[PDB]
Amino acid sequence: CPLMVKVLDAVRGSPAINVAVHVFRKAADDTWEPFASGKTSESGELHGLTTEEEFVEGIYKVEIDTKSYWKALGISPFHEHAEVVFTANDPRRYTIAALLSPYSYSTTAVVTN
Amino acid sequence: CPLMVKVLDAVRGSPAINVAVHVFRKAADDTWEPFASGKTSESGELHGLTTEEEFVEGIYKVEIDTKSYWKALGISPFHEHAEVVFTANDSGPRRYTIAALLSPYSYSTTAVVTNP
Amino acid sequence: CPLMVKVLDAVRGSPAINVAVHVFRKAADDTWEPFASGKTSESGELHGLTTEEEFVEGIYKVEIDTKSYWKALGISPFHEHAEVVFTANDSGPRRYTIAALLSPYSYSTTAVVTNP
Amino acid sequence: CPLMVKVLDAVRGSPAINVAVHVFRKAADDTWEPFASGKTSESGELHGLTTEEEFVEGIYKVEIDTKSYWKALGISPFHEHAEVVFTANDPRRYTIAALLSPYSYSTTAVVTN
Ligand SMILES: O=c1cc(-c2ccc(O)c(O)c2)oc2cc(O)cc(O)c12
Ligand SMILES: O=c1cc(-c2ccc(O)c(O)c2)oc2cc(O)cc(O)c12
Repeated sequence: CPLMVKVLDAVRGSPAINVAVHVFRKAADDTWEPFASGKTSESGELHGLTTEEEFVEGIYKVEIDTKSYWKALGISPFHEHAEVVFTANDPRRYTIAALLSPYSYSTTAVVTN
Repeated sequence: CPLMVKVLDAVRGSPAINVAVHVFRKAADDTWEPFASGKTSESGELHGLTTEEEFVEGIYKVEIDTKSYWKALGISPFHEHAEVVFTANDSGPRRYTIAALLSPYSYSTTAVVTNP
Repeated sequence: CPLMVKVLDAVRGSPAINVAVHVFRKAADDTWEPFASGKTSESGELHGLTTEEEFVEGIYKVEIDTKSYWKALGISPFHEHAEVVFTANDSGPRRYTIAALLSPYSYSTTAVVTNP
Repeated sequence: CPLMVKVLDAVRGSPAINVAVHVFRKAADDTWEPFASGKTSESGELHGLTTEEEFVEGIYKVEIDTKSYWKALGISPFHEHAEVVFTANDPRRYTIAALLSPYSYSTTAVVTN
């Protein structure tokens, strides 16, 4: 699991469950092509998005559908989504973590091994 | 002004100065159009991006060039940029302050929305 | 003023108004002494806590009464308060802005330190 | 493991390793008595601080020695430490997470089950 996503809910102090996540890779023509996607689990994690062979150096975007999550809870949100854009470079494992509030979010990368 | 951007450096505990900011607005055909741009001042603030009549309802994107900032300081950061996407003025005009707090492998963004 | 406190509400995307703030200074005998206090204004800011001559070197604690704020809004928050502890003016006088960003089960605090 | 602590480093995008953590419980005389302590592991986690029998309702403080961590890395820090104070109330498990920068930190509680 070279790439993992973890989402937390700052309002309820819990994992953010069933949040849609989309991963894109930047293409030569500079547009974003879909690469992988999923929903966070009960623990607010999304595993299995990709593999070591597949996850080559490049620029990647992770898009988290924050707005649907807040809508689900009946709380007005500010952001359309939360977007994280990064260069992967060459034995690393990437965890993209996000902490969510209706009017704020924080994202962090934990890069290890 | 109805849109202001404020950037802070969590490493040095200072305003993040001379940070490029680009604003886009989603067009009818679903493309992003250039709306405004500028750089943060000595205070880490960017004022004067737009006006009340220009800043109509829509979906707006604020892209903060975090990578260039960190690189200029000798640091190779994780993120390409910090992007904030939002619907504006849906319920009538408001004043928006977009704040970003920057670290090399993390950032937080917050909106303060007030009623003119 | 050399010490200012700014509080924001991450839920409502607004300044956190009428938030009690208490400041203490570590005494010679290692006890915390009352230094100053106040409440955040409509802008979420608290000014006028102290003066340049009063605000000498030392270790300072700023306790923000987050619990009362959330409770007044109907929310039972995780934290009792948000506490910020820091050495001040160790290298000569500085201006300190202590910022807090509040959510019911989370908070962030940041210091902006500038040279008068 | 009713109580767990997780610390991350926002500068290096990594777990915050070997960070000292102290847990206190508020006593009737209103002072803090030491309850438990440890250092974060390689994964930036501290487990085994307490047990279900032991971890009764009360007000607890978790103190993270952020300043020593930054000193270890040669980076000037603002805070003396990061303090998290909370009421535990009654089948919960508590994870206290902290994200560290030299001039800023964020803490979040993930409370589950
Ligand atoms: O100093 C300011 C600091 C912040 C701020 C504080 C914490 C954050 O985690 C964040 O993402 C932004 O937000 C502000 C928002 C303001 O309207 C004015 C300010 O001076 C600040
Ligand atoms: O990677 C983790 C990252 C975070 C986290 C992420 C962002 C924050 O602003 C914060 O304050 C904590 O919280 C976690 C919380 C967990 O329970 C497990 C984890 O692995 C993480």
